[PDB]
Order: sequence, then structure tokens, then C-alpha cells
Amino acid sequence: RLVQVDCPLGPDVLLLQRMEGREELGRLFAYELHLVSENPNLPLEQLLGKPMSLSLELPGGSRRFFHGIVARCSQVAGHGQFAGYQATLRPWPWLLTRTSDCRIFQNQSVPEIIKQVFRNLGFSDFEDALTRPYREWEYCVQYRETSFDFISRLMEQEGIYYWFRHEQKRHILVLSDAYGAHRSPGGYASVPYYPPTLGHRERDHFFDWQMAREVQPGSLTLNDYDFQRPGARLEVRSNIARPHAAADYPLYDYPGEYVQSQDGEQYARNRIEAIQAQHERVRLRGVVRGIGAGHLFRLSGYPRDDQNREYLVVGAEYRVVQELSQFESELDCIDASQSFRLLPQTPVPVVRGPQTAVVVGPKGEEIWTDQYGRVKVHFHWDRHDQSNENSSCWIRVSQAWAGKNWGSMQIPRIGQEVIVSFLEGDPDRPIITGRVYNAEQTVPYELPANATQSGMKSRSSKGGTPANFNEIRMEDKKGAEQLYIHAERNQDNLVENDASLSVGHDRNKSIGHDELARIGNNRTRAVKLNDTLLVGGAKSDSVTGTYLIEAGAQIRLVCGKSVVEFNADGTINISGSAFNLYASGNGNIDTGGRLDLNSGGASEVDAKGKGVQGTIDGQVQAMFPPP
Amino acid sequence: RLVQVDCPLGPDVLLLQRMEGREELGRLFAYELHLVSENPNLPLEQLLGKPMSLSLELPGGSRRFFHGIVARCSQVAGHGQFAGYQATLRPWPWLLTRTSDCRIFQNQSVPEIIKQVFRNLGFSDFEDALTRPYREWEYCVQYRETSFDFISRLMEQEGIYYWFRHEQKRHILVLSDAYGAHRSPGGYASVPYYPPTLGHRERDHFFDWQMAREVQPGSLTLNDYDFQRPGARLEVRSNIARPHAAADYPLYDYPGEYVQSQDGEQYARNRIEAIQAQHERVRLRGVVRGIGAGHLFRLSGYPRDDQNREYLVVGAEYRVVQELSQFESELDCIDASQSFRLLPQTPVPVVRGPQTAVVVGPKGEEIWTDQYGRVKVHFHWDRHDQSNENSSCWIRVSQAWAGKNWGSMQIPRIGQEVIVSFLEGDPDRPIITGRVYNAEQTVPYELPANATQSGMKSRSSKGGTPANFNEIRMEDKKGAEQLYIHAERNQDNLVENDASLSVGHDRNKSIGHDELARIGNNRTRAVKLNDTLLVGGAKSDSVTGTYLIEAGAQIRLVCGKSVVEFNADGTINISGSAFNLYASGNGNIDTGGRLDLNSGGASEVDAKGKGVQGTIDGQVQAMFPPP
Amino acid sequence: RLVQVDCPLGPDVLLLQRMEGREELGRLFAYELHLVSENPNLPLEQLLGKPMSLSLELPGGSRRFFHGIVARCSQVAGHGQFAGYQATLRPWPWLLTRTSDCRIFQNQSVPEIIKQVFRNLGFSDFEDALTRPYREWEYCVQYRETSFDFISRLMEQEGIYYWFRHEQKRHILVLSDAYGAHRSPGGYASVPYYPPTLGHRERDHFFDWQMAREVQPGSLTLNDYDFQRPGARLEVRSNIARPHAAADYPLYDYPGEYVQSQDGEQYARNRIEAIQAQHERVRLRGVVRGIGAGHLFRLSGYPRDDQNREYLVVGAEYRVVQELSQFESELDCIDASQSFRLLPQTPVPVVRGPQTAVVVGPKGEEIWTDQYGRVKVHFHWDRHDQSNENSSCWIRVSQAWAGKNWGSMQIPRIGQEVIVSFLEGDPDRPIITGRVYNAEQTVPYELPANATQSGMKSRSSKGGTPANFNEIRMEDKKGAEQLYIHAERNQDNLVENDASLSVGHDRNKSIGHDELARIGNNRTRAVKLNDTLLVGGAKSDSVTGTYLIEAGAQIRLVCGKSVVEFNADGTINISGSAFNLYASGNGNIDTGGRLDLNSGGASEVDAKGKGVQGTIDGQVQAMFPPP
Repeated sequence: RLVQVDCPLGPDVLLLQRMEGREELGRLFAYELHLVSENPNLPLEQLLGKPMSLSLELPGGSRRFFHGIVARCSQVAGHGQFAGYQATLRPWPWLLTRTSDCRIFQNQSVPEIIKQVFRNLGFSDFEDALTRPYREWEYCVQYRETSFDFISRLMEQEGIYYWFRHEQKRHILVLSDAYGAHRSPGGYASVPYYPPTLGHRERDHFFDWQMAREVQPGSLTLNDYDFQRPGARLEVRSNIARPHAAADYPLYDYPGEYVQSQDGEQYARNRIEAIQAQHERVRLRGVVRGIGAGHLFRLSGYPRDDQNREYLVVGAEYRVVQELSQFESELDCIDASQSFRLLPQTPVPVVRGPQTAVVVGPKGEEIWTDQYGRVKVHFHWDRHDQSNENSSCWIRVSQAWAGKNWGSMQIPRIGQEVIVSFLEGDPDRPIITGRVYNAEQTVPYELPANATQSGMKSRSSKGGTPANFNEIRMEDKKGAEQLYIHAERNQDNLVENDASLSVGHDRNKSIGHDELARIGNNRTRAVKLNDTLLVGGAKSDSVTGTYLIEAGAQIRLVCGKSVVEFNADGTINISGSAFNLYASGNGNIDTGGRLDLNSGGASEVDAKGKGVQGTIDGQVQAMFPPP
Repeated sequence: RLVQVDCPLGPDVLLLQRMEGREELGRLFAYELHLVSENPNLPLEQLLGKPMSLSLELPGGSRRFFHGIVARCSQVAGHGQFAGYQATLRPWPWLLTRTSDCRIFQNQSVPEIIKQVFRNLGFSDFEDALTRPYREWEYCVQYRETSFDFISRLMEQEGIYYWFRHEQKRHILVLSDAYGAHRSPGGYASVPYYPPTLGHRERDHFFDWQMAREVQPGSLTLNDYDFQRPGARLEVRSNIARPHAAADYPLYDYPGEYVQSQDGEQYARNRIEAIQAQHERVRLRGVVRGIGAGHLFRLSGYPRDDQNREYLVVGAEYRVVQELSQFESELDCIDASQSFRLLPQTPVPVVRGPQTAVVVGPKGEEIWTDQYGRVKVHFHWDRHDQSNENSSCWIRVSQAWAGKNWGSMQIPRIGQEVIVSFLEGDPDRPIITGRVYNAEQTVPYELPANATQSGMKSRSSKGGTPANFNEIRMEDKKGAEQLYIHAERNQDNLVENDASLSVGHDRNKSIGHDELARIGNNRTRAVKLNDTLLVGGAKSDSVTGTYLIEAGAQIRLVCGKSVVEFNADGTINISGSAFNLYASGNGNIDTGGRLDLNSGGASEVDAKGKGVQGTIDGQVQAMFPPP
Repeated sequence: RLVQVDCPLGPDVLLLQRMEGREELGRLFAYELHLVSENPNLPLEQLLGKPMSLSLELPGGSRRFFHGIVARCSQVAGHGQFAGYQATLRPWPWLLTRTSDCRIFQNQSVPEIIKQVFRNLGFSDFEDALTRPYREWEYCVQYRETSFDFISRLMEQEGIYYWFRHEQKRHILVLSDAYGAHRSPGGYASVPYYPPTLGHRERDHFFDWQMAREVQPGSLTLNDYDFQRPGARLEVRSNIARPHAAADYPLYDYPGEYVQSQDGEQYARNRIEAIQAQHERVRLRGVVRGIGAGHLFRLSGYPRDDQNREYLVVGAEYRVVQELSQFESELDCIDASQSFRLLPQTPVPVVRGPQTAVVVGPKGEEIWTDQYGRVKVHFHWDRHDQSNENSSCWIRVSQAWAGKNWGSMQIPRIGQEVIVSFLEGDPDRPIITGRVYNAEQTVPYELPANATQSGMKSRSSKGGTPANFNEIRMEDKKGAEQLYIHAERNQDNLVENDASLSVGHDRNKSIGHDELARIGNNRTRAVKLNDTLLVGGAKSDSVTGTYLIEAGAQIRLVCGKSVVEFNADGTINISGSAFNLYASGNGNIDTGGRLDLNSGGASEVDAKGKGVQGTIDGQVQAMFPPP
């Protein structure tokens, strides 16, 4: 009689005036449901967005459900017999387009990731019929895209495709990597071909047919780069030849998003097979019902016996017409022994430009890095991360100068706001290209007042304060320029060879404790004018050889009352309270003139107020006054 | 009669054989007309690009105007009686698609900006029927886009739309953000629906009606970030419940282009209104001459009574056929209870990489910055600005090391060629990323010659001449390495605790004026071999405690003829022209052997030319030779 | 009669049942050959990818040759004698879409680059009929695009076109930018027009015509910038006008991708002239067999005199059907006097973000640069070069300060991995924005193990090893802070004003050889406690002025047995083994008490173990102990 609308609100509540079903491997199904009803104003929103099915009398009397979700709907002007209720029926996955995200995945397999999305969604009606094992993707960020988009890209990359199973009350997103996950139609595993020239045969059969071949590229070369093995060559290449002429045009790519040549070949292969599947296509149109995408069936009756064979349907469509059933269907397929693949046509969220993030790591860490200077960050957009070393993977950082164990070293600290960019805008390839001072990260030299100051102030780690720093500052202030040097605790200046110091004006040197100055060879120095030395304690000179005290004018010695004068003319005056001159052997005293004693000739020698400890110390304390 | 025409080259001269028009709220209109004329060579260019209208014979003989500008035209097939001509009318706003530019706006509301654009255009034919106040865009820029594109984006951002309105001799852009901006045509306050089963009615009526339903998202989350207030959780969310199922899917975006979540909500509301408006669509077809886009009317006669409502036409189709006549129309409308916010369908130019900018400010300034180190810059593409502080807003800049009141920093100067990009390529979110040398701004150490020279050279400010600078110059030249420091002023070497200096060879030191040396505690010095000290003035030793002078081989003192020789063998020789040995108390002169006076045993010890002040001077000036 | 087939699988085996020819200047043709053949199972793959030829009978029996290659071949349900097949004939350039890569072209004219591609693919079937000279570009680059796309784009941007010639067995790509490479249409130098209203005039004439007009812009201003001539005003502008209302709408782009304003003007014209042309075009239809794209002929018979002009066919349509027959043609043209201009409609691969590369240069270099500090790099994506100084053009690099011969200067060396970005994503505008470390280019400080020593390392050049370098480090280690300097050779610290040193604790200086110092004024040295000085050799002080020695407590002189004690009470003890006191004039000795000689009251002063020599030497050796 007719195809009964086995749906919500009853079956007979809706009658199938006409249906246009559409199925495709690796894509969302779509069905036009021209359902009609005795209810002249059946509130459309009551089934809009809800699951429903349709029961098609298949071969053997079996039934094909056309289950999906009412994606869209519309009432249609009609007649007292019935009102039209057009509806677009589509599988759960279109719902994934209704939520966008900016979520980081880390070392997770594609199945893991996708299923996790499903777990997040609460999606259960799906099935894992993969045929190829998967590697965990060390980093994979969902970014400015819907879950649908994200997963779709993961799918095409991996050569994954889907088929959906129609069940009266549900519709299963079946994951498949190959024909082994597919099945023949119930009561229709094989079908005759009865060309249109025969009019019609009651057995479901095919009658329309088309075969076409196309020119394709000779090969695909991919390439990539891994800084951890920088000199390694990751270039790969898939070479395929076809029956057509000139099959010799190579394609090249970089980066291919892989670190092993085996992945390069796998993904090149997935892409190539998707392409190769297009080399020759088979089209069929019949009055068949059982067949659909993801089904395996054998054609028979076609003049070409190389067409009379089993096929895996890639594209399928259905036609139902019922006066208030007529039935047609058309296929687009590949041989049943093939593994369907799709090209990565899903758009890639391109990182349009720079985005900052907070440097993070372990909560008790401050310089969270590794041997490459890579760090973890917290992106401002990542509303789902842990703001720690698990918020992202390690990210390389630019330097002022960077070579083989030489160059600058400014390895980020936690809490810094840094600028992240992506290699060719690819969210999975971050790199730090800058650092920005902000309300927290404030400039060493208060701006704009100290805009003329430049250099660097550090901060001790771990746990150093803003006072605990080493620094260098060059004051540019015209007329008051200045080089400030600050060692927070130590200065080791190594001058491997010769050293030189020049001061245009005055030298102010001071040290809190002791100072040792040893000269490997000789030392010579001079003071242009007066050379004064104050000693708060004692003074001791030790020359192994000869020590010459040379001076023009008068050399003077004063120690309390001990006073000695050494005039340039040799008039040497010596005195104090007493004296004792002694020779263990002989002694001689002579004069050029007369020598007398106990005569009053010699007299006391004036100390000039010198040699007084109190005075000396006063000078010393003036030199070293208290702070 | 038929349809009346009113245009350049003659009103009656052209007869509208047929017309296919289209108007939409917030969008450009288009009228395709086929008119015929007794002029067998009607000059296309004399109406192409020109304003003109149609006087549609409304009820009562009133006329509905369809004024527009001939965007396109064509002499087409026709007859000797009336030659055929075709033309496409478009709005004055459409004309903006013919012009493009690169211009920055700063602190202007969208209404303000657009009206200024209108002033630039001379576009006086518009109305301001907006009820909401709009935020001044502190920075917003037109870049490589048409003026139309630019303002279209501004509108969509703020949700602004409009109603094209016509007058016999002009075309009006009725700017709108409110239902009250729209209105019914005279006699079209309530336009009836007279079923198609009636064929045609004498009263402008509708005969078609269609309603369609669509699944909408359920939540919209927007966010943004402010470095000036880094904890600035600018997250904001709009939510909506819909009649259908699956009315709960969340969306997320960041940055939302706002600094206040409330502004974000405006924007969120603009978007969610634009979105939810797609939930249900109402279509009508009739023979109605008056109601079109931006018009109000109550549907009167549709069998489904809850459709006999007042509607606002979102857009409309206009149809003419003429007997050489019937005017017909189709409406796209929303129920009076609904509002409208322009849908975000216009694309935006993206800054896919770095640009060159000039640091600017006051014309007499060298550093134009604020407390965040931000500066204003001038863009090469912004040919409208005067290369000054008004060229752009305060822009953030990457630095060597951001730190909280510490770090490595260098303040930018006016006239510098800098590397600038945008946050995520968004032209309204500028950020300075670096600096680069050029033909004028040459490297500190001229290349390629000075590739071995590295570090940095500053300049004094204001007035940093080539001489006025401080620098760090490191020489990596193999065999001629160096660590050179230049402090054009004072230099402060602070070492909080311990310091050390290692010199592989010789060390030279020279001070232009005096030297202060204050050893907090004890000083120990030594020279492995010889130590020479010269004094150009006087020397003054002042030791608080005991001052011991030891010489392993000989202590010698010479001041001219004053010569004292202390031989290690115990022989003490003292010579000069005279002596005065005196004890305040007693004294003893004893020998183990014989002591003879005027014996001839004592003589004058050779001074060796020492103590000759002139000789000494020779040595001093040897240390301090001219200049 | 008809169009005869000349092809693979046997010329007359295939019968042109229906052919849809499509031609256009500056665009690849397509001839859809619907053929029927006595071969009931004609191979598809043996036409596919192969050249095929047609011989369309013209007046006089002349055969208009067609030639192209099959991009697609399909088996169409047909009969025995006439089995249907469908072939897509494309021009050779179509095949260039089958290959894609990347590559840099330096100092290459576009004509040459084109020919390079031809040689690469063996595409000898072309004719160089270009008339304008083209710029030798220092840098063009193919990237992620087919060779076809690359060249097509490359041509569009320079105003280059490519035309075609159907030889019988070959199809020639007549490259040309001037109408001298056009021809009269095989003897149809003038083609009469017969109004369709006259009926189908029995001969090869036109039966249709359509002129159409459009509103155009009025001005295009482009601008660009060159840092090597940074004051450049490369801004260009070319203007147009049209018959319609004021064609005065300005356009503006920056950068316009040119370094020469003359070139910029041409580029403006490359866009503009086509835009100008967009104003008016003509469609023609007839059954004219010898006309087609690139043909120049006069239409003769269109009622409007203005249309009986010479026209250049821009594009064309052909339909050939055969009975075993009918022919029709239609075309898009411009007046022969109108200059054909190709718009830049091919997309340019956008550099979505940063790239990685390595600094390269001549093998004898370690640093390869120029007067701008630019470098050559080899790119990690550049899988098509040998990695040398010609692997790129000169590329700029960011710095910490870019001033006029001042600022920062870090120098990249050959072998360093670098970050390369492109201005606004423009593949022809590379710049280095950061240096990075990798497995080979390791970090100078161990990480995280030695992240506390912020700073830098270097290598002497040329030929400096890890032991030959200069380095700076800052220990930020909390509680172990330290500044450290390594001058591999000498060090020079210049302070032009006052220098100061403050060491909070202890300081240790060690000079490898000789130290020399001088004070340009007086000097005030002091210690707060003890001051000891050891001289391993001899010591000599030469004070040109008075030399006063002040000390409290006691002054001691020790040289072997020659020892003097100066007590603060003025008791002066001078003694040893012998003495010789001599006045060269008079001598006086007096006491206030009794002066006795050989009294026994004088004795040898205790040396205190000092003035020994060997012991003293040992002390010095303690001071300067062996390694």
C-alpha cells in the first residue's frame, strides 16, 4: 500500500506524501519529509528538534527506518484531506554545530578526543567501528570552531568516515575506517539491472548507470620539522599511477603535521586514497529500497560484467511518492572491497594574529621550564584549563640571541603575560614572541617620569622581593645621565687578560669590610698632589728587599714626642724625652765642623701637634663617620 | 491606468514594461526594471548613475515612490514603437561600494562616525530613527575596505539597521534600531488577506502565506581581557528559551571587543536578537502596492486567525507587468511584537602579519609614553593623520622582560620604525611587537664590518647626540675580545656583599681628579715584585696605632743630603750637613767596642740623587705626562 | 558537412555527436565532446589525459582545428554503432593545476619564471608573443599552490595574459599582452549581422546582440614603503572617467606591493583598466564558424550603426551536433579598440603566521650580513634548494632598540634557528622576529637547572670555541645572587665623571702582572683598622713635597739588626751592631739630664723576628702561594 510514518505522536498521525532521502559516507544524512496530517495546524515546534522515524517497506517486507532529528520544519497549504508538514531530518551531529569552543587537548587519540566530546555532549548513539589504530595527539586544540567542525577535521585527517544506523527510536553515528564495518541490505544483498528500455520489473532493480574517469596528480610529498631532532628529514611521499596518460604531477606540503615519516605516509595515504576514490565513479538509479550508503551489494544484469559486482555505497538518495508507494533510489559508489577516505576539506581555524597568555607551571614553581626553555602557559581564552603546567604543552620562546649554547637567556617566569603566536597560524604550534608589562607586571623605572631610564632590574628566585634584585640602569636624562650597577650580593669580574679603568673626575671608593689586593708582578702608582693615608688601627709595611723613602723638602717623623726632621740639606733633627744609641761593636760620630755635647747645642724638636692618637682618630672617624 | 514613471530623460518617455524589486532592512535595495520608450536610442549614460523614481499608481491615485540610482543599464531588444531598456536601481549607500580607504577613527560613536561618513559623502538623505545611545569607539579603523564595508561592520557590531524610504525625487536611508522607526503606508494600516481561491480582489490583498520554523542555539557567552585590570573578567552571557527542542546549546567567544561586560551584553543582545529572529519566518504574497520593507500593517483575512497580526516587513519583492498592468508583491516580515538587530554577516579585513609604524607624539617630544609604557604611533596607510599624538591610541609594547616593578625594559622614542601587529589580526586591537633598524636608523656598530661588536648603545635625553651616550660594547672578535663600558657621567658600582677582580695580565687605572678610599675594616695589599709610589705634592701618613716599617735587606731614607741607611748587618749610617740630637731627659750612647768622636769613621752616605725634588718631579710627570 | 575527429583510438572511430566548445582570452578552454562510437566499450582511460583534435569544416572546406587534452572521460549509455562517450578537452596549462609546491625566484622576470615552469613540466606548446618588458623580481615565491596558480597569479599582478592557438595536433599557449597576437577569424575579418527577425539567414552570420552598461569607480591610489629609502613616498594614483554620472569614487591600498612608483602606476592600471572596461560589453550570437576568442573582425548589419564595429572576442560558445547536423556560436566581446585587461582574481596564499628557518651564508662565513644587518636564511619549508647564501634574499631582523646608529645589537650567526614572519601575511615580505634554541642550538645556561643565571654567552669569531667567549650572568638565586663578567681578553671601563664603588663586605683583587694607577689630584685613602702591605721585591716612594709620617703609639724600623724604636714619650732607641753619625757641618748632642757615653744605658733594640729576609720572603710566598 504505502510507506507508513512510524513516528512520534502516532504513525497514522502523519502520512508520507513524499520523501527525499539523502545519505553519504563521512557526512550528515538529510531527509525531506513531506508528511501530511488530518491536523490542519499541527504545531510545528512540537517535533522540531526532536527524534523521529519512518518505516519503509523494504525487500522481504523488512522495514527501513529513516530515523533522525527534525532539523527543520514547515506547514504547507493543502486541502481538507490533509495539511503538509515538511521536515528536514538530520542525525545528531548537526547539533554539534551549535556549540563553539576554545579547548586544549593534550596527548589524546582521535577516538579519545571525539568520544570525549560526545561524553561532554551526552551523545551516546554512536559506534566505534575503526579499523586502523590511532596515535595520541600530543597537542590538539579546539579553537574558534564548533565541536562538529573540530571532530570533522579530526575525521578527515585520520581517514575516518561515518555511517548512521537507522533504528525506530534512534540513529547511530557509526564510525568506520573501511568496508569491513559495513553490511549488505536485508533481503537485497544483490540486485538485477533492468535498463529503462525494459520499462519496469517488479524486482527492485537498477536501470540508470554512469561511469566516468578523471585525470589525477602523480604524487604527494609532505614534509615537516622537529626542533628536537632538527637535522632529521621528515619528508614523505606517496606515488600512485593511473591508466590515464600523464599521471606524473607531484604535490608538495610543509608542515604535514607529523613527527614521524610513518605518520606522514599514513596521512598522505588517507588524502591520496580520498583522491584515488575519485578516479573512477559508478552511478546507478533504480527502484531499489534496501540499498543505502554504507551498504554492500552485488549488481547483476548490467551488460558490463565488471559492473556486475559488489559495491560500497558512498552516496545514496531515496524517493517516495504516495497519493493520499512509488519508490526510487540512486547511488554513487565504490567497490565493496575499498576503504573510504575523505579529504581534509573541513576549514581550519587560522590564528589571525597574536594572543597573550600567562606563564604557568607547578603551583610552587616560578621558572617552569625544560632544557629547551619551553614553558607552559594559560591562555586568556581557555575557559577550561587548570592555569598550571597542565593548561598547555611546552612552548618555545624567542630570545635576543640564540645559538649552540650561546646567546641570551631570558627564560619566562610564572605570572608573566606573554605574547604567543602560531607557526602558520596553526593553534597546535605556539611560540612566545614577546612580553608585555601591564598593571601587575610594572616597569622597573616608574613611567613616564623615568622614561629616560633604561636597563634591567631582576628579582631573586625563588621568593625574592622587588627589593631583592640585581640591576643595571642607564639614566639617559640629559645633564644627569648615569650608570647604576647593582649586585644584590656578589660581583665576580673576570678580565681574562688586561684590565683598564678611567675616571674623568673624582673617585669615591668604599668597602664595608676587608679588601685584598694582590699584584702578580709589579705595581706603580702616583698621586698628582697630596697623598694622605689614615689608619684607624695599626700599620705595617713589609718589603723583602730595600725600601727607599725618598722625598724632596723635609721628611718628617712624629710619634708623640718622638720627632725627627730630615731636611734637604741634611740638617737632621732628632729628639724627644730620651735617647739610646747603641752599637754591639764600634761606633763613630763625626762632624765636618765642630762636635760638642752637654753644651746646650741640641734642643727639643717640634712635633707640630702631630703624632697624637686622638687627633689621628678624629681624622679617621671623620673619614669613616657613622651612617 | 498602468504604472507611472518619473525620471531623467523624461517621465512619460519610459514605460515600465516590468519590474522586479527587492528591499531589505539594514541592507541595500535593488530594482530591476524593463522600460520601453519611443526613443529608439535612449542614451543609457544620461540616466546611468543617476537618481530617478517610479510613481506607482497606489489607491486613490496616490503614488508610491521607488527612487534609486541606476547602478546598471542596457539597451535591449524592443520595437520601433517602444525600444526596450533595462535598468538596475540601487541606494546611495550602495554607491559607497565604489570607494575604499584606510582611515582611523578615535572616540566616536558609531552613529557619529557614520554620520561623519555621510558628511564626507554629502549623504544628507537619511533619517536618524534610533532610540538607543551608542558607545564612542575610542579607536576604530577603516582599512583596505570600502566605506560601505566599514560602516556595515560598525552597524552590525552595534546591531544598527535601517529602512530605505523613497520620495519622488530622492532616496532616504531611514536609520533605525527600533520598531517605531517604521510605519504603515497611507491606506495600508491593515492589509487584508484574500485567499487565492478568490482569484483576485479589488482590494490590495494577500493570497499567499508561509511560515517556517528553525532550531536556534540556547546560550551565548562572550568575553574579553584588560591588562590594565588583568583580573577583568569581562565574561557576559545572553540566554534564550525556544519552543523547539535542543534550545540550550552554548556558544563562546573571546575577545568580544569590549572593556565592559555591559557593552558585551549590548553586543550579545545584538547577536542573539539577530539569531532568534530566525526561529520563525513569515512570508506573504499579494497584489499589494503599498506595503514593502519597513512598512507596518495588520494582516486581515488569513484563515489561521492568529496570523492576522501587525507585521513589520523585513524585506519585500516588488512586481510589475504592464499592458502596452498588474503590480504585485511579496513580503518577508516579522510580527509586530518582534524586534530586529542586524545580522553579523559582513566580513572584516585581517592583519595577517606585521606592519610598520612610527612612534609619534608631541612634535617637540622624544618620548611619548604613559605609565604602561604605551605610546601612540602613526601608520603608513593612514594617510588622513598628521603623524602625531592623534594618529592612534595608547599602544602596548613587547619588552625584553616584563616583571612586577622589575624586569628588562627599553622605552620607545618618537620617529622610531617599529614592528606592529594586532591582537588576532584585529585592526581595532593594536600592539607593538618590536623594533627594527633601517637606512636612517643604522646599527650601533656598522655592519657587516662590526658583526663582532655586540650589546647596546644608548643616547642622552633630550639632546642625545652621537657623543652623549652610555654603552655596553662586547667584542667577540677572535683574538681581540673585549668588554667595554661607557658611562658619559657618573658610575655607581654597588656590590651588596662581596666583590672580586681577576686580571690575567696588567691593570691600569686613571682618575681625573682625586681618590677616596675607605676601607670599612682592614686592608691588605701586596705586590709580588716591586712597588713604586710617586707623589706630585706632599705625602701624609697618619697611623693611629703602631706603625712598623720593615725591610728584609735595607731601609733607606733620602731627602737631599739627608741620608739614612739601615743595613741588615746592624750598621746604621746617618748623614747630613748637621745634626741636633736631644733628650728632654737623659741619654746614652754606648758601644760594645770603642766609641770615638771626630774619628773619621763616620762620613756622608751616598744619596744616589734621591730626594732631589726635581728628579722626583721627573718621575711624577712621567706618571702624569701631558695632556 | 561537419566537424571531423582526429584522435587517439582512431580519428573516425569517434563521432562528434555533440560538442560544447568554450573559449576565452586569459582563460583555459573547455570543449566537451559528446561522441558516439562504433566501439561499444571504448576505453575511457585511453582518451583520458591525452591530446585530441577536431577539424571543423569552414567555408571553402577549411578546417578549423581544435586541440586539447581530456581531463575527464565517461562512458555514456548508448548503442552499438553509436555508443556514447564524453570527453573534457582542456588546454595544456590545465595540467599545471595537477602539481603544487613552493619555490623562490630571485631576480627573475615573470616571462622567465613562466618559461622555467614550462621547462620543468616540458610545456613547450606555447608562444611568447608578449610585448611589454617585465620587472626582474628580486624575490617571488611559490607557496602552497599549484604551478598553474602561481604563474597565473604572477601574470595577473603584472598585467600579463595568455591566449591560445588550436593547431591540428597541438594546442599553443600564445602568451601575449598586446592585440598584435590576435588574428582575423580565418577569413571572417568582417561578419555580417542579420537580425533574427529576418529569419535565419542561410549563411554564417550573427542573429543576436546585447550591449550592457555598468557604474564604475573613478580613482585608485596605492601606496607602499621602503625602509632603505624610508622617506619614500611611493604612493601612486591612476584615474578614470565614464559617460555615466560622475565616475569619481576613490580607492586606497597600502602596501600596494611595489618599490617603484612607476610599477605601482602600472599595477593600478592592471586593476583599473579592466574596471574601466567593465563599464560596457557586448554579447553576440550567430552560427559563425570561423570566429572565436582572440579574433578581430567587423560586425556588419546590426541596425544600430554603433555596433557595426570591429570586435575582439573575449570568450565564446560553440555547439556542434551531428547526424549519422547543426552548428551555432555565441560570444562575449569588446570593441577591438578596447584594451583587454586581466584582473587579479587568483587568490594569494597567505602566510598565516611565523615560519622557522636557519641562518645561512657562504661556507667561509660564520656571519652573513650587509649594511642593514640583513641576512640570508634557508627555510625549513624550503625543500627545493641547497641551503646557501642564495636560499633567500636579504631579510631584516628585530632588535631591542633601533636608533640612528645606536641601540641594541645582537648578531645572528649561520646555523641559528630563527623565527620568520611576513608583513601582513605577504610571502614576499619576510622578517626575522626572534632567535630560538633547539636540540642543536642549546641554551647557554642549563634549564631549568641553571635558569638562575640570567644573561648571555657568546663565541669568539671567527673560530671561537666554547672556551673562547665573552659572557655575562646574573644569579637571581635567592640567597646566592651574583653578577659576573667575563672578558675573554681585556676590559675597558670608561667613566667620564665620578666613579664610585661600594662593596658591602669583602673584596679581592688579583692582578696577573703589573698594575699601574694614577690620581689626577690628591688622594685620601684610609682604613678603619689595620693596613698591611707586602712587597716581594723592593719598594720605593718618591714624594716630591714634604713627606710627613705620623703615627701614634710607636714607630718601628726593622732591618736585620738595624732596629729603631720611636716611642710616643719621645724615647728614641737606635741600635744594632754599629753606627756612623755624620755632620758635613756641625753636630750637637744634648740632654736635659746626664749624657753619658759608653755608659751601658744603651742597648740593641729587639727586631721582633722581623727584617729577616728569608722569613719575610716566606710571608710573601704565603701571600702569593703556588697553584
